[PDB]
Amino acid sequence: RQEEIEIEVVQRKKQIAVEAQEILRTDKELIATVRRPAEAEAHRIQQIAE
Amino acid sequence: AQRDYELKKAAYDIEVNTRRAQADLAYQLQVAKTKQQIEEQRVQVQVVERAQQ
Repeated sequence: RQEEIEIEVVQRKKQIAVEAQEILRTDKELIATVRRPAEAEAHRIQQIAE
Repeated sequence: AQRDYELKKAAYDIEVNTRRAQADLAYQLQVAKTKQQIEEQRVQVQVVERAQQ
């Protein structure tokens, strides 16, 4: 059982490296889904205001 | 003559019954002592299990 529970430990040890890529993925995803679309929506206003 | 024999019979029967009672119960005593050592290690697994958790 010491060796069996160690399987869970190495899984967590790797899951940490998975979530490290998840942050980076979520960051780029927010640039494409939030930051850039909002910047486009703001330009419409500056044009239709004229 | 009967009495002389009857008393020795009863006297020897005390010892035979005494020694038989000891031998009869001698097994379970060791079973308890052996389990005493076993249980220590059965729950020792819990300590090691928790330590990895």
